[PDB]
Amino acid sequence: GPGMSSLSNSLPLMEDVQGIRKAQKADGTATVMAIGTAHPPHIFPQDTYADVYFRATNSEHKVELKKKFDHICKKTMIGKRYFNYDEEFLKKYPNITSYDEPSLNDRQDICVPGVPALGTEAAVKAIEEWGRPKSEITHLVFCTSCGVDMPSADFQCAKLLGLHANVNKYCIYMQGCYAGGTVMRYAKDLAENNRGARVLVVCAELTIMGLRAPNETHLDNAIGISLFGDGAAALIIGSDPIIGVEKPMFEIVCTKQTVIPNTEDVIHLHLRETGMMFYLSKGSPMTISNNVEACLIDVFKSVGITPPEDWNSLFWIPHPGGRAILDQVEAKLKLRPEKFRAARTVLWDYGNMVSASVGYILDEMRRKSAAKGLETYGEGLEWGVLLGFGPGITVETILLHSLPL
Amino acid sequence: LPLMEDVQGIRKAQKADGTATVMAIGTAHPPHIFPQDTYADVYFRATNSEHKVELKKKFDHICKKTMIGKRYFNYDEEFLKKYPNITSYDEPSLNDRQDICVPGVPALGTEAAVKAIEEWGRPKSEITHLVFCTSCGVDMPSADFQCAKLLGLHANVNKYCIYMQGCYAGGTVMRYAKDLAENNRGARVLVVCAELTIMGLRAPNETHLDNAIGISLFGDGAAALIIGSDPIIGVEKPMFEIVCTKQTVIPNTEDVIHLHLRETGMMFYLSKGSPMTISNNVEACLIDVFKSVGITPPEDWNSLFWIPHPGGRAILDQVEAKLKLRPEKFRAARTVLWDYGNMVSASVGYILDEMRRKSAAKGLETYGEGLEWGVLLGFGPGITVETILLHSLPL
Ligand SMILES: CC(C)(COP(=O)(O)OP(=O)(O)OC[C@H]1O[C@@H](n2cnc3c(N)ncnc32)[C@H](O)[C@@H]1OP(=O)(O)O)[C@@H](O)C(=O)NCCC(=O)NCCS
Ligand SMILES: CC(C)(COP(=O)(O)OP(=O)(O)OC[C@H]1O[C@@H](n2cnc3c(N)ncnc32)[C@H](O)[C@@H]1OP(=O)(O)O)[C@@H](O)C(=O)NCCC(=O)NCCS
Repeated sequence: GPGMSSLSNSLPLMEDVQGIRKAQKADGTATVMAIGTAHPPHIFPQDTYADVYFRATNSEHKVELKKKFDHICKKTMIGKRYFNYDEEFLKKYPNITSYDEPSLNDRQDICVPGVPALGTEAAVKAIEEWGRPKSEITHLVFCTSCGVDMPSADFQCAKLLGLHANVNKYCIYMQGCYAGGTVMRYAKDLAENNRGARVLVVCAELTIMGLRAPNETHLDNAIGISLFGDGAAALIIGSDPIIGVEKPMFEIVCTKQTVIPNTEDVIHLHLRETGMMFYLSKGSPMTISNNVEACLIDVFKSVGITPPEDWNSLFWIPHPGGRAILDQVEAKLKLRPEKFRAARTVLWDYGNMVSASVGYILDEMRRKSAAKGLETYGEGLEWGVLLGFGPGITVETILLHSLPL
Repeated sequence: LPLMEDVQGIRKAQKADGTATVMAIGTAHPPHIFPQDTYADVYFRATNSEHKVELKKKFDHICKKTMIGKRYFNYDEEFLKKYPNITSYDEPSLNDRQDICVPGVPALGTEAAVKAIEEWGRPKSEITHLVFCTSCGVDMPSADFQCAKLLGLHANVNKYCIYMQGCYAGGTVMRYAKDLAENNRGARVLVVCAELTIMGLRAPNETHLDNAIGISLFGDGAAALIIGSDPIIGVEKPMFEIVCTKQTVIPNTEDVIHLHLRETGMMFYLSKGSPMTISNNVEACLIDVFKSVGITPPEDWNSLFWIPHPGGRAILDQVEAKLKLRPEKFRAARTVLWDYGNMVSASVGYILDEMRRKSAAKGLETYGEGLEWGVLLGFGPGITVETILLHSLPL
């Protein structure tokens, strides 16, 4: 345990700066001890998505574009997605279902209170699994690329959960698809540098912020709409787990963010009067794959560990940005076909939930490992990596150590 | 691959020993000077609201009460003529504001960063973390990415983008920097706070008088700091140790200060009771930050040095009165409010810079006005208070 009340960890009686620092910092590695997930109620099957999307956006007359989009939908390897809207809800907003009519205000009115609400649902489940009082949460890391406001989404989530007035909040806005890795990076330093600290990480996304009508000259926008789904993932992270009360699963050993040079125009999103405008180059799977190995070598060398000769020796939580990203990263690292199974299962059942996807995969991995009676939460293996990929191109590389079952 | 018993050894080697310390401060502002005495004339002319005589009389009075002498902006009257939508009240303007703020904020921030890194004296290759802060403009990839790119930092610098945290954000960056520097051996954190207020500029309205109050206060500016634990003797210049950092939300006060990003840009809302909410709850935040580190709060608040966010003259007046402080205690804050206005997240950095510069010039015992302990305070939307406990070092 943290030993907050122990003599060895007590604060100095005199105003000793270094003595305060020694008492204030935690001892061990930041550890994931609970994972909760949530999604909105409306089920959108991928086999009928081309029909639903083209009908809802008054685009069924674009016959050749529909056939092209139906092909893309089959190639996504997504079976279903969840949204906070149905066809009836979209009829109230003809501006959102158009291509470029003014729509930010309406999207903000939905996303500003909606994202913290969805995130709170995942947080309640994470707090329940953890089992300790919500008043003992000292840090809140909220993450979303859907909606911005002052006071921010972290404030709203804290209010809905009824967290202490003195909770240290962090609002990670618009960090896209790498954000699920960014939250682990934040949580690591926050938990490790503060004795007794328990960090609640919340990643929540409502993709209606980027929904619009398909366009022939902006084909990449429709491709993004075939991938993005709504969802929320929440995690409780803390150093020095209390034996018999908390359940330590994954230790966050090293966390580094890397930018791939000369690739700013590969994945970029802009918040305009028409909402979030998405742009994607055909070169994203190959750009990520050609640079992922260098990111892994960096994360291992930064902690003095010799990079494994075989990448199959590790467990993996890669962000399912697209099926081709998963396929090409797998091929470059010479990984066996089942190494990314947890990621492919989540992509199938939930789609690309932006920052929430990796939390869902980490949940799937630990649940399947326990269900099969494996040795550790990380597929029976000791070391692994969580990867976030997004705008920049930016790669978040999170080195994890799994504890035994 | 190492064993289960080796994970703690990795953690021991990875963490820093001492307290996060401010070792360099750099500041920057755009070139266009707008004196406060003539602001009523300039603002009402640029927004074509010269027919609203009764509202101009009220605005001129507010400008005289602000205790701001001048402000700096990235625009002049000629620049504003190219954007009639920004100078109106509710015409669509977000796209144009984003086109200015998205590349402009990291550009201004980089200018301040260059000055901070130059003072620090070590190679830019030694910067391991970047904390960028702004309430003006949002984009993917974010302002942190753009700043790192402009400075030409390493590809693997850990970046933190603090978007839309308002006037308390200058305190938030110190809170972030503390944990980043202290939990990582050899880590050097570059903190950058930059704001371009054109994101909230609009025409005055009688039904929205609180927006006019905001336009009389906000000015453009940037502040940058280098923060790190375990200062290198003879190379680095350690100034302020970040001992304790706490964020507090004052309950039932969400409607006091709130801003919304709409199709018309940033819409500002302010209740007339903001100085009261801040002043009546500030002492409790101070007792809390001292108790958190086991230090008995001083019986006299004049025993500490102060870096309060100059949200407005009345906020400074009421906090001064509640803490029973002598007029010279907020000297650094009042000089910055006068010379630069309210630069949002950048203001506290400017005050900390002014404090250490004047302390060095007067030959005082420490960088914190010759005193040992002090507090940096951020106040903003929520109402949220960022309380940063600092221990200053000798010259
Ligand atoms: C979208 C995806 C699932 C389609 O699978 P696929 O195996 O590449 O399918 P196909 O090769 O049959 O191609 C489908 C059509 O889309 C095109 N396409 C794919 N990505 C495209 C993009 N970003 N922009 C424009 N066209 C694109 C191909 O050019 C092709 O059509 P064409 O023959 O008319 O030239 C796959 O490309 C992918 O996973 N991309 C990564 C997506 C991503 O980047 N996600 C993260 C961004 S936040
Ligand atoms: C704006 C300020 C400098 C004016 O100084 P002041 O000493 O209070 O001036 P006065 O009392 O003479 O008042 C000026 C007029 O503005 C009014 N006023 C002040 N703040 C107001 C607000 N937020 N909304 C509407 N009216 C406001 C008074 O009601 C008064 O007019 P009245 O006679 O019609 O009733 C001062 O109120 C202040 O510093 N407020 C805090 C500013 C702030 O909130 N900053 C944070 C922005 S996030």
